Amino acid sequence: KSIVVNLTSRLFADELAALQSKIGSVLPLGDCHRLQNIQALGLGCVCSSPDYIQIMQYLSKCTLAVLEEVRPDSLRLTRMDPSDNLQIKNVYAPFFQWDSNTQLAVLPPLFSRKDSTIVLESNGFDIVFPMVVPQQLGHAILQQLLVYHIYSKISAGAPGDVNMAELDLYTTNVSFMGRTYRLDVDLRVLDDLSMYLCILSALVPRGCLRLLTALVRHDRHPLTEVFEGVVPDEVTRIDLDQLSVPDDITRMRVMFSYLQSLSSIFNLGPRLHVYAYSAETLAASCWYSPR
Amino acid sequence: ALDKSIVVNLTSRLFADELAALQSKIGSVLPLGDCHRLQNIQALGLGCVCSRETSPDYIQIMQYLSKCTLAVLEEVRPDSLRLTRMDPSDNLQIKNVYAPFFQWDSNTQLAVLPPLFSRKDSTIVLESNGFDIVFPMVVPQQLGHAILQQLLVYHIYSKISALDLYTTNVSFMGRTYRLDVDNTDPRTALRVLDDLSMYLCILSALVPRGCLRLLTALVRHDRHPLTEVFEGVVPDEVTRIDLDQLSVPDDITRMRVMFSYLQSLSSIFNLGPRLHVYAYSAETLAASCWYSPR
Amino acid sequence: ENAARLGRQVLGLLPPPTHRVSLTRGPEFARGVRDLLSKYAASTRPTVGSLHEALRQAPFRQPTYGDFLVYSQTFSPQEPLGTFLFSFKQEDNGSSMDMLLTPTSLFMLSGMEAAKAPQTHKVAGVWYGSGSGLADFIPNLSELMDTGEFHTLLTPVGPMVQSVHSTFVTKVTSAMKGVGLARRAHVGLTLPCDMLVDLDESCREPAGLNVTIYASLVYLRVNQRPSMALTFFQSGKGFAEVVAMIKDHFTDVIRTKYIQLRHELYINRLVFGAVCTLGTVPFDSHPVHQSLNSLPVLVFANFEAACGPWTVFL
Amino acid sequence: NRGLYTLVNEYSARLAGAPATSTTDLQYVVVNGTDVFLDQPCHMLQEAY
Amino acid sequence: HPGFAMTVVRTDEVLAEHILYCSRASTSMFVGLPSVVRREVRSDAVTFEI
Repeated sequence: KSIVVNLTSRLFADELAALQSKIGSVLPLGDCHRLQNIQALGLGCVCSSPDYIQIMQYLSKCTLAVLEEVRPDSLRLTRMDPSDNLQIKNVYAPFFQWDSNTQLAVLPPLFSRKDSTIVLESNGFDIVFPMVVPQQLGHAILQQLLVYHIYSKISAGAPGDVNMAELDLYTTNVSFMGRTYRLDVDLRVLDDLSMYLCILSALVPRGCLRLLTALVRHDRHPLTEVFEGVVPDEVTRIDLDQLSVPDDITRMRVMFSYLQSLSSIFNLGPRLHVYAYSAETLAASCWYSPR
Repeated sequence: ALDKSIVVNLTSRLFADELAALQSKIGSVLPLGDCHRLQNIQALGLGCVCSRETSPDYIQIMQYLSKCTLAVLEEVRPDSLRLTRMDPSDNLQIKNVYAPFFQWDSNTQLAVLPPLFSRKDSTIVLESNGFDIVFPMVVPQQLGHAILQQLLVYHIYSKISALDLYTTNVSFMGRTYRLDVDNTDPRTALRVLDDLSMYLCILSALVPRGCLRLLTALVRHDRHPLTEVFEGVVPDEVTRIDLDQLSVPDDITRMRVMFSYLQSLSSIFNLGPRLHVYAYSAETLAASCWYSPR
Repeated sequence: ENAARLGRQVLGLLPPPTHRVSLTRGPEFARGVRDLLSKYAASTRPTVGSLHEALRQAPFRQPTYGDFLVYSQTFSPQEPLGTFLFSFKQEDNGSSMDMLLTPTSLFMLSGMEAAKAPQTHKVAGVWYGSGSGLADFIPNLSELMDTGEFHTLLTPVGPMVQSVHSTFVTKVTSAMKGVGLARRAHVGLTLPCDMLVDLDESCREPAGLNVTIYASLVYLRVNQRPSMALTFFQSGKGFAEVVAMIKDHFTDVIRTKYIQLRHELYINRLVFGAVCTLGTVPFDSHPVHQSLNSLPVLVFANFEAACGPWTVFL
Repeated sequence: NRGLYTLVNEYSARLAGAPATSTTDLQYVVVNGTDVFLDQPCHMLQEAY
Repeated sequence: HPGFAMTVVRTDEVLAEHILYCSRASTSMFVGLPSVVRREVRSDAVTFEI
């Protein structure tokens, strides 16, 4: 399991020690054979105006690999098999202090570039590293930066609605494993989930009264009698008569499509299970299970 | 290496007409019953759950299909059917055969579906044996979810009414296709819809107030390419929740709890198993996928 | 002499060499292909020596053991070998310790009722004299059950392989993948009959290759206090059915839960349960009933372990 | 409806259209014919006694 | 008595013991040779099939 990345021009002395640090790291790779160029590794086809879902869906359709050795004339990889024992070093920027016996995930990069990418000028192609965070932190790091991306669009048009003293108190401070992390924010990555979670935000109250009043019969499931008394009072006053029936179909053929493509991007599985970790050597043995 | 082969003994020599219909279906995935070598024909196809005398239930057929073991047909003799089977992680060759044609490429997903567009096209009969082999269809996931989208629309509105351009037709890119939902049992297709009604009046109970306001600053002010379903008329219920102020420590919980009920909707929008394609040859229509159940 | 005995043991467990047929010379191609076909024909006949040669091809993947280190009062010396193990990792301790919760030790943290569990309530009290030594090490046994965050802290690990118990520190070895080899027998996962609820029982579904074991952790109230209840399931019906079958099992709990939530609504109160995927038992390997001291315990065989993330259901 | 030398050849081979089960409580319809040893002559003669 | 009769149809089984006669040299039998190919490998067992 070895992949050689040839370099037709030799490396600089500044670009060498930048990769001597990141000697163990998970990198996406557009095909799984070995004779590939510098333009193949990393997210450079999609990150170098980046969009979120195009990168998140790319990682599940990809073959990740692990650096092992950084030599001057070339680079050397290691293809990471399904359910394969390895040894991965924590080198990722910014630092998150992994714990042993966790479930690491692989996310697209969404912070600043000097932590994400390494700028190469020996060949003119900047390689892009992904975001390797524990699973419970990587989903709490994004259910706030998607909240922060909403209020930075409300206060851009209506600036009297959002208090900046309370917006940068909760959204940029994440506490996990008893440790508070302050995250760096100047977001053009999450400008599609904000336009999918909001284009789905209005159709759900219209959709549940349309679908509770359709499923009324003698053979009703008994639990839906109880789950009726949770929806608020204003949702139970929606006039469905202000729309036509051929317009009401397209508020389901579009409505459910933002309940599948928005759901099947968070249940994506390029994850790996660390089973041994040391906090000062930063080394971690694991196994990688796709999906 | 390990053995994987399923020979199916024909108890009567099948005809020359229906031998050409099977040999046209070579390299086609079909789900069988048990994981052992000699197999009966009545446990070969999908015809145990998709009958002729009874109404086929397309959820229940598809629900049955993620239980089974799946096999790939390799040789059709007049006395036997030899089938290789599909280990849960093994590089295996597959062929694009199916009659509503859709182009595949490398790094695509596939999904095995019941014969939704045409039941009669998939079912070929063996009147020399008394059984009908019902092939499934393998379809990429952007279309494979899209039929389960349109089929769950149909069982809502046809129960409201009891019209054939919106509730039945599946819009692929540049094409529309008619579904075969004329004589169906809906008794499990309403069970999925009775499970949507629990999640959908939970997702409506914790809508974040900031995302409601980002619509009202965009449905009438600017142009976004996919907001054009909403016209300049805002819904009447969005403004009747807008009336209270914004608050960040009461919307972090309304995003975290909304985050967990979107993970739960992958139990209600499931396809079958998946076929991770890593190579494809359009001169032969012969891909080579990588199997993974669940 | 004794060093030559080991030379015969290492050279009898080596893998078979790959056939090197030279495709460049004339007669060397003819004598190399002939030894492929004088050797497949002697691996097909039903004689004993042909079956003697057939098992050296060993494509075996291996179990990956995890070495834990638990306090001896949160983990009994009387634990059956094959008990499932969880990991509770709420915070960072000052020392390198870990909290491993067996399903009879997580019965004392939960406080679920003995009408549900008649036999594992007598067992969980006779091993744990007060139940305080567990509950003193979790300061949030009410705030992690109210908000619904206890299942986010557990990571499933696997069955138990070795337990070196001492006075203050107990060494516990698990098997996180594959079939765990004892430390030599194969340790199968042991569940009580009190917790395991089958789904394959009925009054002809396909005999698939594989059957899976799930773990449900369900939030509920008893004595008007937050509690929970952990049950185990076993079926091979695919993921869409079982989540719809677990909701049928907990019909009587949800209807008695939202009598109180119809009064008042907090958004911390809506999340209900979480389904994990523990591992895969092979098909029709029936579990063998055993008793401890009288505790009905189903021990499986060839249980290889997996690890699924906790997916919510409601 | 076919000739009676192609009905004698098909008689003992094919298990006919939906016979009953063996050793049950309520006489269900048979499926998959595993070890089903049935001989029904009233299905060919079309008579009842 | 409502104004209509009815005919009632049953089915009944019989465990019968049978006699099979079959004449001399009615079938020619061809018998091959056995062969062993394994097809399930686990941690406990390696199953074969002849």
